[PDB]
Amino acid sequence: EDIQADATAANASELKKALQDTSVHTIKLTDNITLTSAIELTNVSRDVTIYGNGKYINATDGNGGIFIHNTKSYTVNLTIEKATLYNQSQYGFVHMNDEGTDNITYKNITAYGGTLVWSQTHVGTKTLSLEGTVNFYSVPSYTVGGQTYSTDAFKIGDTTPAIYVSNEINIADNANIALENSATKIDIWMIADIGIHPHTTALTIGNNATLTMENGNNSALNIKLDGDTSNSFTVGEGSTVKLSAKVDNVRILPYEDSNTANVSFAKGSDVTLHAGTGSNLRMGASISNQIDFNGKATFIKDSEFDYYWNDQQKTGSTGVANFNPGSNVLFQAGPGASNVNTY
Amino acid sequence: EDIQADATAANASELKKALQDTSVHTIKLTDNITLTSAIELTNVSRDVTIYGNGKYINATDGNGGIFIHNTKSYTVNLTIEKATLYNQSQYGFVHMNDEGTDNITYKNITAYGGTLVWSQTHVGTKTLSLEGTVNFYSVPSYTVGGQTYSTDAFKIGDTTPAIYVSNEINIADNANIALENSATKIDIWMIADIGIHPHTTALTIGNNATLTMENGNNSALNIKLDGDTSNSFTVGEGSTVKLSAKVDNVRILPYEDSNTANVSFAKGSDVTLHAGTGSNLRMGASISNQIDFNGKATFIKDSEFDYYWNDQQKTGSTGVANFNPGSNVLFQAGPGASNVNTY
Repeated sequence: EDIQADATAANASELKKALQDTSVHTIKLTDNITLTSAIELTNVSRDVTIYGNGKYINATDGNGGIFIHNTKSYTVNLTIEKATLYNQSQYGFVHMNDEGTDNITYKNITAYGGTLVWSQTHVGTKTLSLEGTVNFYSVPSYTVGGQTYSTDAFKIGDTTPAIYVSNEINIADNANIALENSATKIDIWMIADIGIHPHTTALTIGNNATLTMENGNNSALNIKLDGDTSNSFTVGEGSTVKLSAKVDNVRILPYEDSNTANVSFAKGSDVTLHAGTGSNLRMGASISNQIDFNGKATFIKDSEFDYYWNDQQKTGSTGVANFNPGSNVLFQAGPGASNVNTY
Repeated sequence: EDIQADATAANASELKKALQDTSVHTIKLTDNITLTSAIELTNVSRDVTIYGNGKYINATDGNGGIFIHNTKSYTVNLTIEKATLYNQSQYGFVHMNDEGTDNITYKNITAYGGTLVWSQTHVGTKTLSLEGTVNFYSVPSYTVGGQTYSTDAFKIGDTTPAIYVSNEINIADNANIALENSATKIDIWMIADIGIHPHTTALTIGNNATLTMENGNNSALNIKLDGDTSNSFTVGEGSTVKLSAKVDNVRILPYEDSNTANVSFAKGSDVTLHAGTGSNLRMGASISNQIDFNGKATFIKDSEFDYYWNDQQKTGSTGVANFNPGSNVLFQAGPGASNVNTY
């Protein structure tokens, strides 16, 4: 049954006012919205959900659609559901700065942009959680409302992310997540190296969920984890993951030393990784690199440098693979390649 | 330079007398010897080396050539070097019974037989050590001295070993060991389940050594370890191992529970395992099953039951593979097969 939203928004001004009002916890879009300026949140804590109501929001500003920049005592729990989100900004539709705790949730969202979600990586705790059907399109441009808009992407010495979130990316139970990349080099890039937040990265997939990032025609890397202290990539029970990339599917090589790295696939999961010239799993944490297999896994390799010897590469000295009941692992590679190698 | 042997032996009688004399520690063969009765050692400790002097010993008796059956306080350190040894007995050329500690050493030995070395597995500590060039031929018959002799092989519910030694088989540094099997089902079978000896099996290969047991046309298993408490197969630095079998290369499935199993390949080693229908490594110890990779390893699978899903099978729940610097592992298998599976 139904409930009344705290505000409605039919344009940019009403959306801004509702989002900046601390008394407003729910916002229903009553029309498609074009944001010509980023809606800023600063010196403020907010718990708020935007009910998209099948509408779109097209953010055309250089800072994004929603630009959060709080100091360390503020917390923003921002949810956007049932909407299409477009953004031109190199800092994504949701743009997160500074030491505030920012917890973004997308549910039933279709998103277009170059860089689609972006957070600073040297300051506060930044998380992105994904529910229901979420379809990310990293594109060079998009067309909406009769007009065409070029995207932009955050750059680091020739390298660009589609999703750039520091500490956590969570995919909920039963979610179905897809990212189709035709504009950026790394699908998912998480850095957590210095700052008040834990220096930790985790891409966590829940149960009966799917993640599909079939970008072997475009992306260099599907997942890059750069957590100073620890790095985890975990797939829950009965979940299905399919990743393809030109170089590595999962790259965990933190600049730094004194780090751990963990990859775990739970019972009933089905994981397929396809790499072109690099590795399905390239792990170089200094303390330990651990893979826990509980399910079905298929690693495919066609043939820090962009080429490798092996499906799994421990480029940072020393690896451990655990095989528990339910485990069923197959490595496929071309002539002269190895399946597990150390560097 | 030269030394005087304590005895010479030119026939069966002189060999028997020298072997049974506790004052004799070295014996030089001065002619080929045919043993029509097994030379027994009982109620006696002996430290003795037979210097074969390029001669042969053909043991035709049902109990073997040398039959050791001591109680627990006696110890036999028996070495045979630079000789060809033939045996008709199902209990091998050297036949070891009861609770005595028996340590056999072969150096520069060529051996023909069905079962070539055999020890009881429920009593004393039984070891076989191998130095220099040792060539084992498990054959249905042999011809020597103008006559032809049929071999016999120890049987256990349809299954026969070429080498059946309870606790240790040691291959020394720089040794080159080969076993060509055309008469028995299991190349090397070690059982240590009950009794006063430790319930442990270990096939230990030293450094810069080789083991070649290319019997994919004949043998079911290359190595079967059945130690109640622990089971190890270790290959030392810079050593080369090539094994081929119809079913499993290494099978470690002790009947029993509360056991560990360890397979380790040291740095610079080169290990190639080729299995037909079973696994390169079939490990089912109850506590733990651990593989340490430090070198180059190639596992080949063409396609307790005789067929498997996987190059490595943990049929006893739970496995761990460690990959250390120098590790370079490749699994090869046919369509529908896995590389690591659990049962």
